[PDB]
Amino acid sequence: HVMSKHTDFSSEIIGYKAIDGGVTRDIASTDTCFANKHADFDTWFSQRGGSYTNDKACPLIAAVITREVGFVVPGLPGTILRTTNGDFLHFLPRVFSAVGNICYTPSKLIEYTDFATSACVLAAECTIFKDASGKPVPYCYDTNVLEGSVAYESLRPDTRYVLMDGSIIQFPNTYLEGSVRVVTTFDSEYCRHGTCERSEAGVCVSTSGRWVLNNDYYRSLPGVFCGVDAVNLLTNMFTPLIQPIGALDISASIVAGGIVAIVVTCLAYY
Amino acid sequence: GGVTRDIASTDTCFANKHADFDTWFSQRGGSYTNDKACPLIAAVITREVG
Amino acid sequence: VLAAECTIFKDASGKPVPYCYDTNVLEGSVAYESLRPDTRYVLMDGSIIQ
Amino acid sequence: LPGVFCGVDAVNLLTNMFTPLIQPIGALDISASIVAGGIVAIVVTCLAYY
Amino acid sequence: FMRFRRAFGEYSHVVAFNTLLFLMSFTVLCLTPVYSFLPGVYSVIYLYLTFYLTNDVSFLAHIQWMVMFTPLVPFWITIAYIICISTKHFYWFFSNYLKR
Amino acid sequence: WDLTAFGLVAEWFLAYILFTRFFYVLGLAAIMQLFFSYFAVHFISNSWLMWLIINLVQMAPISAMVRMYIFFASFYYVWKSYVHVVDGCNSSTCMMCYK
Amino acid sequence: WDLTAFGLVAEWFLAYILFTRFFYVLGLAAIMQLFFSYFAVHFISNSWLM
Repeated sequence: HVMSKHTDFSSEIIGYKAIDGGVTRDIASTDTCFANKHADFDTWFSQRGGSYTNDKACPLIAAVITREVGFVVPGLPGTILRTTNGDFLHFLPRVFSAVGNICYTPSKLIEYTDFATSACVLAAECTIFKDASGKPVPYCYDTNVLEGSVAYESLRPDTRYVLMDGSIIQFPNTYLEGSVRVVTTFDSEYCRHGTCERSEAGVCVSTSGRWVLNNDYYRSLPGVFCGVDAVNLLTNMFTPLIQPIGALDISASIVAGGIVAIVVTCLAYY
Repeated sequence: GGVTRDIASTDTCFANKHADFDTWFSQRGGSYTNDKACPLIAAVITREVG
Repeated sequence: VLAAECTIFKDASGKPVPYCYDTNVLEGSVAYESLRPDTRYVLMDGSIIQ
Repeated sequence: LPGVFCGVDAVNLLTNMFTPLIQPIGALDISASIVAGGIVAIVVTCLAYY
Repeated sequence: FMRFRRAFGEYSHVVAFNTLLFLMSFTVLCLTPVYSFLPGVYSVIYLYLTFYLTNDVSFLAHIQWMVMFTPLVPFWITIAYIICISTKHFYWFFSNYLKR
Repeated sequence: WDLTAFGLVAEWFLAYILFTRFFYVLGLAAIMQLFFSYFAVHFISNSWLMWLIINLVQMAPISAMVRMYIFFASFYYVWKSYVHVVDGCNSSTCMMCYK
Repeated sequence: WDLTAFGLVAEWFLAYILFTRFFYVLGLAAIMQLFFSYFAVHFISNSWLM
């Protein structure tokens, strides 16, 4: 099969977004290959001076549309529509004019610029999990999308959840969400979409909505504070004000101090 | 050993019967392996059952 | 970042296309202002400016 | 180089402006009298008055 | 101690405190690599304690502290130390050559 | 990775290279501190002086004390070398013989 | 390039002509310089000889 170009619903489209690794991301001007189904995207990319080669092993192109088009498939971002000729299409519906890359936290919706450094947990409206009996069970943010689905807000932290494809999700408990976040962790590893990480128990505070876990890697990152105890956080955040920047504190310079003492001791006797 | 006792996160094996115990024990940061030789589990219910 | 008032670039098809700060000084040219940032451009000798 | 400031974001750049202030003394130009002037006034006020 | 006082004349008092402070600073520097809290709080305590000494040993103590602890202390601690040392002369200079 | 143990071993080796008469007391203190960690509670009862002595012995930071002995021995060896090179000695008990 | 690389090799070769007992110190230092360039930047804090 060879992909074809279609121009249906062109007047309802404001822009285009790329889907890479199952997660929507912004389009760079230097990207070289895409999977495309629209002829207008050629003009959209030529106006910015870009060129590309079409291949199936490259991120797909999806268009932001102001009209409800297609239906919802669990585990896939946006909506999927099949043309009269059998070709599939992808679109990004919206409710308000503020449109961007949108991902789903277990309780709230937050827009992001990059998946790697955001609070994203899931990127699909509906997700399906394997129950205790080994059978698939549907879940959705809104239960009206599919009958029998369970709301995302009913989920709880520190509980192991397995999707029907074998993936594992584990997110820690939080007490504040938004521009500033505070998190609590146990002595166990936590995993999210595509990445799992090991962390120790404690509490962390972040000045940004970036993903934070209690380990040395996130500890070294700027704007992140962590502590082994509730009160130890203040000591940790106040330590750098008197502690030097690094390991420049070489103790070999005490020879000069010892020389002054030896010199004065000899001089007094003489 | 025929005696009921409190539960702590240090223990590592139990004989689980109730399904919700798997979710309750995870919230305390503990992990366990199911073996019938380890002490059993009981649930507190207000309703008169059994 | 620009060496001269008028320059010449290569389009996506490889044809040479003249550019300058002002279009009025050279008929058929395209102003520098249309050049979007964070975009790769190439000249006659393969020089790259972004 | 002097006069150049950098950071990950707007907030991080604002914090990195004070990085030389927690640096050893022998790591700055002779024109470091600016930081001395900015330190001594704050210190003397905050102590002597308050 | 009597034998020590037999020699060194009048300067035994200056020598004793100079040796004791050097030994204390050497111990603090030896405990530095594990306990990172020491360089700041110990310097602050030393600055506080140096007031209860005679000027003859105070000058030596200041010289030793500036020679030894300078390369491993934040800049603001040093500037505060300098301001606190030099206020007693800044007052005199301002009174005698600037004040009204 | 962690290499604190390797650094401690290297510091101990360098201390052993700089052998002096005062290395034996440091070794005795270190071995006593290691020994008191295992038994400890078996023979500590009453006699608050004994408890104070045990607490003082256990809390000694030998690992942070070896580096001070290093500096103390370095100056002594430098002084001995300076005396030997320029001035000499008459005592035959010195180990300067075999050179 | 020739002039930018042959000079260092010539200097290294000439260094062996003026042989001395301290040549091994420089030989070990050369290995140390390259070793902690593709490795190291690790091994955390503590100790001072290393």
